[PDB]
Amino acid sequence: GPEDTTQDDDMKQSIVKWLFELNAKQREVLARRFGLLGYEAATLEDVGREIGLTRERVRQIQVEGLRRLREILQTQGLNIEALFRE
Repeated sequence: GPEDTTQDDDMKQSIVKWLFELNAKQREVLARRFGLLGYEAATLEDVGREIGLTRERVRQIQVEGLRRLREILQTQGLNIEALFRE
């Protein structure tokens, strides 16, 4: 239907809109820890280095994001659980 209309691991594309909502971090942090949107799923250390930030930044910003991230998805009939549903 809306922005997403591809509810898979590709649903990360709708989370790409989350970048224009809260910041680019919430876009990249999920994708980098899950390996979505052509990103590479790595450890907190590896993913942190990839963006030039601390391990916490990728992990924990993602972790806190998981709560808010539902808001944009639920309004579109999308589920955040699909991002980690591998």
